[PDB]
Amino acid sequence: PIELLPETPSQTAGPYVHIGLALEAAGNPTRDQEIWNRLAKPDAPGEHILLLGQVYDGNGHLVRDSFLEVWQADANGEYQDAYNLENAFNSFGRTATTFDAGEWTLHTVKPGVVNNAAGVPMAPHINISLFARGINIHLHTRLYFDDEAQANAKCPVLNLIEQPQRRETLIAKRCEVDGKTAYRFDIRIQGEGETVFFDF
Amino acid sequence: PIELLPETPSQTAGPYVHIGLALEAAGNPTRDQEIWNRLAKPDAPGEHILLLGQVYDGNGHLVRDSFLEVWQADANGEYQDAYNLENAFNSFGRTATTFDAGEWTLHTVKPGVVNNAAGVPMAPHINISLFARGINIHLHTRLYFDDEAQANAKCPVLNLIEQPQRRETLIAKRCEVDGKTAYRFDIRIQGEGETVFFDF
Amino acid sequence: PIELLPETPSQTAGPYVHIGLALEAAGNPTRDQEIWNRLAKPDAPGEHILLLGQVYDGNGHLVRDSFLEVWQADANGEYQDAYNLENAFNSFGRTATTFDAGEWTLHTVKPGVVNNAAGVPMAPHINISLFARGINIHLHTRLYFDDEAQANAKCPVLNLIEQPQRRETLIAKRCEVDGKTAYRFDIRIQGEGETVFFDF
Amino acid sequence: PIELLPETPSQTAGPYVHIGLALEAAGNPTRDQEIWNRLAKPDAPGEHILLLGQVYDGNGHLVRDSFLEVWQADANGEYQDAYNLENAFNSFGRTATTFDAGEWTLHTVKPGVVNNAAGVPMAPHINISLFARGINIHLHTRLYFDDEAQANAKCPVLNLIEQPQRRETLIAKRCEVDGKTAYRFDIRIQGEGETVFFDF
Amino acid sequence: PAQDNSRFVIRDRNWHPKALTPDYKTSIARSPRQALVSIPQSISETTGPNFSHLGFGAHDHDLLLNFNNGGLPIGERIIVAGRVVDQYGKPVPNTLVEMWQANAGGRHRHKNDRYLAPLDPNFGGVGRCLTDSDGYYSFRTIKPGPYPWRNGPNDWRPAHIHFGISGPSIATKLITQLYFEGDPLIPMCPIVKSIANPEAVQQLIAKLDMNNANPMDCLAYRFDIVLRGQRKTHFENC
Amino acid sequence: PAQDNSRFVIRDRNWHPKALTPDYKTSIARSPRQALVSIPQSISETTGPNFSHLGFGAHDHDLLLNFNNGGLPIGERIIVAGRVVDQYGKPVPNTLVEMWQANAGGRHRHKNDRYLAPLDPNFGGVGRCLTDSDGYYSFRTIKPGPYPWRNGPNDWRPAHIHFGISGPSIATKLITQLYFEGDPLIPMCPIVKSIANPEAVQQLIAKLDMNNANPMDCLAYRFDIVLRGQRKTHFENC
Amino acid sequence: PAQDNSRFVIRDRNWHPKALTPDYKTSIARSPRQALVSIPQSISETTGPNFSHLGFGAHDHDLLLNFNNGGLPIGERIIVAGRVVDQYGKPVPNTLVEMWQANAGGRHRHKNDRYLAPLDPNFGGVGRCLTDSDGYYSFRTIKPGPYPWRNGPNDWRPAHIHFGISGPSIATKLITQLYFEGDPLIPMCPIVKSIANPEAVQQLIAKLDMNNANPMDCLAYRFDIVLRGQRKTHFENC
Ligand SMILES: [Fe+3]
Ligand SMILES: [Fe+3]
Ligand SMILES: [Fe+3]
Ligand SMILES: [Fe+3]
Repeated sequence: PIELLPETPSQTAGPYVHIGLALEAAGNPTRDQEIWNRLAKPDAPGEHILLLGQVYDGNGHLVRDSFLEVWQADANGEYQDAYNLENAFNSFGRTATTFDAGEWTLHTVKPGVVNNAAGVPMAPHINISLFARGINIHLHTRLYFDDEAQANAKCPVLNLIEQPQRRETLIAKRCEVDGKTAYRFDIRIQGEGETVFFDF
Repeated sequence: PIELLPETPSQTAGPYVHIGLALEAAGNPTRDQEIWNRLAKPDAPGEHILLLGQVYDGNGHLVRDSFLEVWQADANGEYQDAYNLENAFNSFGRTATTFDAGEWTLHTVKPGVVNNAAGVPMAPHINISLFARGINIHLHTRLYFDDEAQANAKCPVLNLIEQPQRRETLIAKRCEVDGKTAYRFDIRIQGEGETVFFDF
Repeated sequence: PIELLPETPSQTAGPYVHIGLALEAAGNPTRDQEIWNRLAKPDAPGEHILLLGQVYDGNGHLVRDSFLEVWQADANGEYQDAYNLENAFNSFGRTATTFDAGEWTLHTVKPGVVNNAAGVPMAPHINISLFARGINIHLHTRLYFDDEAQANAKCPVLNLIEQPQRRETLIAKRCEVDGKTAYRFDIRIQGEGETVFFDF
Repeated sequence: PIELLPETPSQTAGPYVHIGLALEAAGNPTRDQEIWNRLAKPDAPGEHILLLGQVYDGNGHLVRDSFLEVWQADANGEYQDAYNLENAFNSFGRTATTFDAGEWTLHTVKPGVVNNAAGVPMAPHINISLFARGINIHLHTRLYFDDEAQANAKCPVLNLIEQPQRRETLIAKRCEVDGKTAYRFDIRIQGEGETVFFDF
Repeated sequence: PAQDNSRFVIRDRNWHPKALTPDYKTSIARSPRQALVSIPQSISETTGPNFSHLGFGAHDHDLLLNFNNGGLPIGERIIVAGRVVDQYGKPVPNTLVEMWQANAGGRHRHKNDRYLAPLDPNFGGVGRCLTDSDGYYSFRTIKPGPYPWRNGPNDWRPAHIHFGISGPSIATKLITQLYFEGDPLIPMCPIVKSIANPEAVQQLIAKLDMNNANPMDCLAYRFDIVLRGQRKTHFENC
Repeated sequence: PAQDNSRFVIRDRNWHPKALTPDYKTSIARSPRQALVSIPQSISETTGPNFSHLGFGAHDHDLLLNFNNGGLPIGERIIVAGRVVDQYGKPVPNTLVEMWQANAGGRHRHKNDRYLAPLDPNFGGVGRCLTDSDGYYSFRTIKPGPYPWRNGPNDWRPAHIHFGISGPSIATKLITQLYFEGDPLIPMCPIVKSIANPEAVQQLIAKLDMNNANPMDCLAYRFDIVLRGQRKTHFENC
Repeated sequence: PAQDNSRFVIRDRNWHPKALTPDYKTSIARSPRQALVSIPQSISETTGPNFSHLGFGAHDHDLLLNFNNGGLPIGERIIVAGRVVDQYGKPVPNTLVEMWQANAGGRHRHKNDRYLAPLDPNFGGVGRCLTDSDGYYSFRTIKPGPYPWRNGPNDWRPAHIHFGISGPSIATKLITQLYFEGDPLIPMCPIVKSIANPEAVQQLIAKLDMNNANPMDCLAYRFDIVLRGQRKTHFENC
């Protein structure tokens, strides 16, 4: 068969992942421009939400050194690739869980509907990439919202998961923190209630 | 040492196993003579029973595409190997679980007692072989009856299983389906309450 | 692929082929029972014919050391395999060309119609095998008759030859020698008017 | 020495060459635009001629499945490489011999004079490429005209052929088909009167 | 009735594929975590059904004619023949060989197959043959095509025909798959790679049989099946 | 009009198949007994047609849709892609690549094909594509099946697609055949064996391209064509 | 009468010697220029003569006694034995094996043999044997000597015995030559070199059989003959 150049192998982000990718969370001084957890500025269009969650290992214990990267569309269902800190909205962001803050946070807007390759509309989602020590190659997952039940049942990606019980793990539960709209998304890497991870 | 010709390796039955071994269940037209779930005809000697069960995987979910083959003795404790659809009893039969019927059924008579190689009597049992997608080499097991407690305690095969809690998995619970005597045998392939599988 | 035992390679019959297969023609004393050119005894059923012909090389010169073997059906279109010299007719025969007789002869009856594998009737023919020095592997050919023009045009074997001009080489011209029905069949191994040879 | 990438090996056009390069001749429906035997449209400059010929194998039999490609200059001696079906003249064209029409035809104008690399004028010629089953690598040849005797005697390409009797094979005889000027060019692939084939 | 007079050679579970083979995704939840309990052979294990009296139809082995809705299937006409022998080389006569496959495009005649390649209106994909006195079986069918499946993002099953062989007992019963000679998809399939030993993968590859091919008609493939060795009982119970 | 500014590398007639190859029967009467006359390259040989202005239809390269009589063809959906380069490695842009084949069963849509495998009512078997700026071409079709032919008593052509490539000149024009990876019928075919060097047979074998395959849809094969090297004229006529 | 129930494995004409082999001079004018026409096997080709009812003399296989003019021949007394099997390894019973050779000095009992080595008044050179139930044949003869021939200026044929085997049909009928183990003239002979493959020449070499030799009497040579594989018809005419 036809053999291409092999891809560079993945390695764990390591315990000190924060020094290079999450400077503030590492307790080290920051640079002028940093890629962080504020995707939307207070003046951006769409429903403003706060996202939080915890990451659990196979023994039900907290992962206090995880690093997450998010990729989502805007309120109109468009991906803003040109990253700039002066923009009202950026599609990319970065968050993490520290020993002080065993919970990660993300300030953004609720994403609009985007279509797949075949033209079938997918439910409002947030693409997540999980990195940490002990994770050799990053884990890919999606975050869905509970108040979007109608769209969730019609999603071509969510319906690709054979068992309905496993589809519930990708769904974030709506709560309210200080009068602000919030959704909680806990990730269970291994064991009971194990979150669905993707390959693409 | 002495090496003989190697046995042909096993491969999974696959998801579409039904088109070749369970034609009716595949929603395809049948041939004149088929090997199915009716081992005993209404005028056959012995206590007529109905067997039914479900198959579970490691996450406690139903295996809706499993294929099962059974081998049992008659009421007098004899193995009728000469398969013919004109016979009042046939020792062999096949059954399956479909997406429509996630439960298999088998119409037979309760088997008699047969001795082992050493001349020791074994308890009334039905030999079962399980095939499905995800199962590389078929699984062997036995179905014992709960109302045969005295014989089950004396069985030379059942007593080869070290732990008593594992022997219980091979025992079918007596129930009633439409005023007819029935026995329920659920197979748990993996996990908590895992069914004992044999090698011979 | 599947490889079987290789066939024993062919070699030329050689110049002295006559000493072992044509004893009389070699000028050596014969044995009690010999396989020769009289397939039909004067009392056999069917139209009694005499066959003669010469064998030419690529330079138009005569081959005076050729050995031929024939295989044909009887007047009813049946192959008599059990060779016996007491039979009125035998399907097999042997002839040759010597330095004295540069022409071969064969006394037999005209063969009846036989069908092919598909059940399509072939025209009356005689299967010929040609052996000689310079011929490494024997040549297979068929003899057809000119007074059977209707059947010759409908023959599934004769119509397999692309060019009509080449089909005429397998057709023997009718003549009369001493008030006896005769057909002349000249074989041209190479060059102009080259006879069609088969592979099967 | 210096080795370059090897050229892809040639393979025969095969018997069914027509389904892909001569759709109409294959008895199949044509596409909107096809490359066929009409090089010149009625209103094109130059002397309009009709070319026709037959192809013979080594046994003097017709090659009823041959495919021919032609490349020629216009009346002014220029090569029109930009193929378009709207053009009054196209320097390229294809033709073929079928079982129905064992003769190919080509409608074009007589080509003008073109110089070689050395600046020496070549006689009016048509470059031909012959493809068919049995021909592993296509044969190149040229078609010269008999009424151009003066130019044919001076041609630097025609004079590269040592023997004068072989040059005559490349010369097309002038005839008349339906009051129209025609030239006959028969190709003999093998044998007596064999057509000169080129290598460049 | 059947008797206990035979013993079968113990299965080499390192030759056969293991239960847990991670690359074949569905095998993770469908494989025992506990070990198989080893039991001695008795009349229950050493006996099995005989199918000599089953009413076989005329075209049960001919997949080119057993479905038929006024036509012939599109695809490479092939003959799949071979012999069924045990580990000792002894032929296994009057045994049931069953087979199933996809069409020339890789589409099965099942409701769960949602693959975009069309169904052949003249092809079913089921076949059964009882072996002769020397253990020979034969089928006439079209060569199946590869098909994609939801395992990895770009996983493709090689061209195969599934096989089911009964044998003298339930201990000899086997379900396997036949693969075709030289198919480049064979070393890439996770189901094939579930078998660790490459010499074992070779037993599953059917070889082109030109000697068994019908000239101007159809090609042939040879596939020999080897079942567990059958021996007579000796020195048992002293 | 076209000009004489290019020279083409001389063909290696020992790499290419010879005219007389006895095992391929039809080549006996159709091969020159006399030697080819060697002539220098002139404007007649170094020029050739450009097909950039030809009116290509939308589905001219898509054999899955260019015939269509209310359906899709039965067979293994495949993409046949590759690059056309010269001996120097230089891409050949805006060139004509034409192809033809049999159906999944080995039957051509021609009156002379009397083979018993049925015709696919949704398959024609013709395709044409003009290469892009980098020399790339692509076709979408079904994998053809092998077919028997009257040569030897049991001769079978391997699965192939015939190819026709024009190139910059009539000197570069080529007709060849593409064969598929791992096909056991390749070392047995007399037409293939007409090529003496086995390294040359390798250039005709299209390799499985998993990287170019559309997941859950169709497989892909890579076939690169190398034409005669084109160089500029130097020190001619002094 | 005989019936059409058998099919024979197609001959490998690249294994057998070619018709045109220039070093063997006489083959130049006695070889076809045109290709052989391939025809399917019918009753004419699949049937053949059976010589079970032919009346063999008591000494027809014994060349030491079948000529006899009051004495024994001069030369190395040998037994030429072997078995006649087909390509499947199946024995060929009740078949006709005919053989001829020259004397110890390379002289044949024929009028055209003008070689200066004298004739042996007690040796003819002809033999015939009908194979038994297991396909075995046996001959008793003297080892023939080599002889020169008008081909090259110094050409010598190795020590050989010509053989003619009938088989179950005319499709299996073969004429060949047996050679002796270690003879240095074998790699030099043009008739032997008519065979391109050196493994094919090995099949014609008779090996010394000390086991089958008669102590204080005669030596023995083993020569097995392999005829075309015979198989039953299957899936014909549907
Ligand atoms: Fe580190
Ligand atoms: Fe499958
Ligand atoms: Fe000799
Ligand atoms: Fe072709």
